[PDB]
Amino acid sequence: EPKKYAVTDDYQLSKQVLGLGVNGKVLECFHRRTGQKCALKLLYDSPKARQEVDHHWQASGGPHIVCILDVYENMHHGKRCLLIIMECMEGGELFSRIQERGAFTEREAAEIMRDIGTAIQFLHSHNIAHRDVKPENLLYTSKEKDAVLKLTDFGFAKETTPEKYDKSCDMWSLGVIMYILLCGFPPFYGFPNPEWSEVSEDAKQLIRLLLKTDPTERLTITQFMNHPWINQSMVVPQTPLHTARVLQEDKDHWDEVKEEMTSALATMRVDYDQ
Ligand SMILES: O=C1NCC2(CCNCC2)c2[nH]c(-c3ccnc(-c4ccc5c(c4)OCO5)n3)cc21
Repeated sequence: EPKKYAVTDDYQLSKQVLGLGVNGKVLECFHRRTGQKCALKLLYDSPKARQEVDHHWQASGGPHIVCILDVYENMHHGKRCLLIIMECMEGGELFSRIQERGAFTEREAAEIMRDIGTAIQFLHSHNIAHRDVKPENLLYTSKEKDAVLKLTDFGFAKETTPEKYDKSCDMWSLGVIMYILLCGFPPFYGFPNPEWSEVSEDAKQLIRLLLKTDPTERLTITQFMNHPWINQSMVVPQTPLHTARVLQEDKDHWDEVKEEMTSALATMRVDYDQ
């Protein structure tokens, strides 16, 4: 079902970029029939590019997953290309929105984790491990208060049809993202004062269960969603965290935390390590 006629018959392309994947640059575009601003990911054809589109297609109705609108197979400067047209996520990255504020609460963190959990729940019950869940891939649909948090970039995704191992990498990501959400800095562990002094014990113990060095002891997604901090997120205490202040104060090496997490996730994807 890829459209084989030229993308620019349906879309007006901008010379204006919204970032790079591992498979593809992301550009802004406008649907020619309607107003709509959308995002275009350019992949050069290849087995991987094909699996990326396949995996993202399957995931694209699910909760808190960036939706694809259309896929094109085109020639571009004489190379085959696949073009994934996605809804525009103009709210930008999760941890940038948290920065732009000056209170961020433990309850709001459990609501965000539950949303990402429901993405991972959808993917794993469909036997898809994402394997690159990290800040840059967690985007909001708009800058408004009712914006929806969604996961994107299925470039490293594997259809677990090892399986169990690949899913456990997503679960580690959830523990890393949660840790950062609760204090403003990553586990590269411990929970130091005063940033972790008021964090509830349920939160700490769920992170502990998620960052187990042994993958087989790590919580499953269904055990994550049934944990009281996630399952009873409405009633998590409304306590002010120091996350947004710390992110503002540490903004000058936010790029290093992202590089580190990218590197840890690449290392989890190797066939033989250590
Ligand atoms: O698969 C993707 N990989 C690359 C990135 C994430 C890592 N950082 C560079 C871009 C990415 N971004 C998107 C994407 C999809 C839809 N919308 C947007 C988007 C659109 C408008 C935006 C925006 C993000 O940030 C604020 O304005 N990005 C997909 C991908």
